[PDB]
Amino acid sequence: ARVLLNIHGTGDTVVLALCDEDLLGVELKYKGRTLHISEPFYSGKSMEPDRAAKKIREAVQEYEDEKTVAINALGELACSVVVDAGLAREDEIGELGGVPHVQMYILPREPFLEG
Amino acid sequence: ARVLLNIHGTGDTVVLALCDEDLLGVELKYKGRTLHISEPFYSGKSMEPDRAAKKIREAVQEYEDEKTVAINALGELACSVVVDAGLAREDEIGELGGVPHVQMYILPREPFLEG
Repeated sequence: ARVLLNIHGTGDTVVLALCDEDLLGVELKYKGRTLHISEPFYSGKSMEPDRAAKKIREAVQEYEDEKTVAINALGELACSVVVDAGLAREDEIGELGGVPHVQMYILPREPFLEG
Repeated sequence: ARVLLNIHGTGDTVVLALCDEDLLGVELKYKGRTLHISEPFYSGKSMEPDRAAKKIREAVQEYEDEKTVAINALGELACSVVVDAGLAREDEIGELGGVPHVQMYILPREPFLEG
């Protein structure tokens, strides 16, 4: 019952990527989409759901004002974490390869000088 | 005359970040904000603009059917790299703290079959 969490800051942008641990390595095909669940893209720290949702909430609060935040989530467990973090609703979860998927941005606002 | 190129792929996302080398470790103030051009976020392979443009071109073609490519460039030389790669028009370049800045999201091509 493990999800892999990968957080990497590159320039302006922080990517928070989650993959159900058991999906790693697998090849998915569904509706004309071929997807290899590769180590370089999908690896991360294996944690429990509750623990990933905590860390994901924490990363967003820390970053959302300075950096673009991209959330990518692949897998049923990974997408429930994004839901439990309050980042999406169960009905805005999509699919990819016949597996739940979410791909979201938190884009930054112009800054408020009197703010 | 050198630009830092930092490329990292995670989840559905490849970030290509470019920064003028002489900007690394500086602080930029704009409308009450403080941008720290910090080593963890900005710290790439140091290269000559023409070589950076070539690598940027190649990574964009590499991921065109597979990932979203997010580009962030900070500095005069870095933005000129984005222009010289054919990725942005000179007039599209923004600025951030009196320093040129561009952010771009290049989503993958819609899927197609070949006979």
